[PDB]
Amino acid sequence: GVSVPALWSEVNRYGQNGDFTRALKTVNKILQINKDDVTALHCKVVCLIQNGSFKEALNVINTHTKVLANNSLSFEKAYCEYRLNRIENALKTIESANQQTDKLKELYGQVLYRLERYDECLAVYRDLVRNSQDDYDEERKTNLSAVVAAQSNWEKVVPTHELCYNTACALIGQGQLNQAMKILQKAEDLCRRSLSEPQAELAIIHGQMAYILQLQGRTEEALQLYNQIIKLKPTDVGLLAVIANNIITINKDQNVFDSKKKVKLTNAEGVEFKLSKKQLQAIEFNKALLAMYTNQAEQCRKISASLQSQSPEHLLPVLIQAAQLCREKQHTKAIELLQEFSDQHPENAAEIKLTMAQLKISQGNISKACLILRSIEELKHKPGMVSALVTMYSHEEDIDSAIEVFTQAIQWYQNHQPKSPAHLSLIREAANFKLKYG
Amino acid sequence: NKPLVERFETFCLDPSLVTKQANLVHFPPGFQPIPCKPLFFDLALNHVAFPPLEDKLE
Repeated sequence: GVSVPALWSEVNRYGQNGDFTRALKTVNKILQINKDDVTALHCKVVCLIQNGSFKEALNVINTHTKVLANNSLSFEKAYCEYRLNRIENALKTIESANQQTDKLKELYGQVLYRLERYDECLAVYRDLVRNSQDDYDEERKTNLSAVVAAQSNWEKVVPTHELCYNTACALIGQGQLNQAMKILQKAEDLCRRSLSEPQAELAIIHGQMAYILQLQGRTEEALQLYNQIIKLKPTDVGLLAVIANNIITINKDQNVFDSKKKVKLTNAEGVEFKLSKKQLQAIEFNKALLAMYTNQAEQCRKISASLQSQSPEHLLPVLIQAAQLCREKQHTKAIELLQEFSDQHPENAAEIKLTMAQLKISQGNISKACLILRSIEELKHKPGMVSALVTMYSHEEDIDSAIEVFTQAIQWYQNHQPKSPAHLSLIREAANFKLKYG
Repeated sequence: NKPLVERFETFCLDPSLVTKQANLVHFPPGFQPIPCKPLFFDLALNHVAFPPLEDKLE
């Protein structure tokens, strides 16, 4: 037999040293010496968490909750279920805790980020980075910056190498591309400096290069950059899925071999947890297009329908099926499918009517297309739209209606934005059109 | 080349708008490229530590 205070001293020594496997083994020894000690159970669950076996730690907490009671180990089980992708349970675990602790606040911010509740997540992260001081403040700043960047990128509100990359992400969300490439080159420089003072952390920076290059139109450079990104074999899986998807978007119809080899990578292990809702939704969006383009229609319809199950979220996927019907010599069914969707949702209706009109310019029924285009309120005055409307009107000499559109657009602009460049363009061209035919 | 959806703030009587190749909208719709996700760190793992053992120490 050995003294229990000696075991506690040696456990503390092992914990301060950083060794956790042997510390766990001796915590097992002390707990088999004395089984009704709360501190031993807390130490062993901490050891299991740090060893990476979250399942065993959750098992220990659940099967010893009866003996635990008292203050409860809420934070440890919340973190264990978090790292096991049980975020919904982590919510109730944090909310139901007896008292609020800084560890609980940090975990609360992280789970709030993982569920895209960016308003509350940003607020709680602001409180964390304001009222709490430690030696991880730079990571707190990059976490808050990542929160803001994701919020701007997806929910679309105006706002070291990690900070620069996150600001590049925020600027990409804001649509600015050249300045994003500049700050990304700066982050590339800082990555090079830190790595010289290993290559995997490089690739992610390059990930935001080619996506910009593809956004700016420089497809040829972006494809080579993606090829070298994959040839580096990065350890990340979510970034591999993103890179594969962007290679799909660049490839479009051509180079089906790249497309299939990248779809082999888009659905990999752990992909669904690293990526967000919007990113996975867009990957599903791209899968259906690829399937229609080169794969059999039997799988094109399935993927688009599966996304349509998730469709009420965002990023209207009905058009994939509409285009597939148009590819199957069926246009009236497509028109009905567009029309019902337009009727169901009124806030999304405007932009989708634009797609209906184009179909009714395929071979005839132009006047109905002009009627649909006129039916898009808040967008009738827009100069491109008025020009297209007037030329379609002039196809079958529907003049007086064209002047009516001209004057109503003039009235709209003059009441809204008098003396506008576009409004003055409209008035001069309306005067010219009245001059032509009288 | 671009669809009219990207040329709304531009008045120009394009003849093809009255022909078969109207090109009002991307049909089939264009692919959706996604920006790479921002960088996020697990700062809760640094809080996983032993409780104060001094009350039950040697």
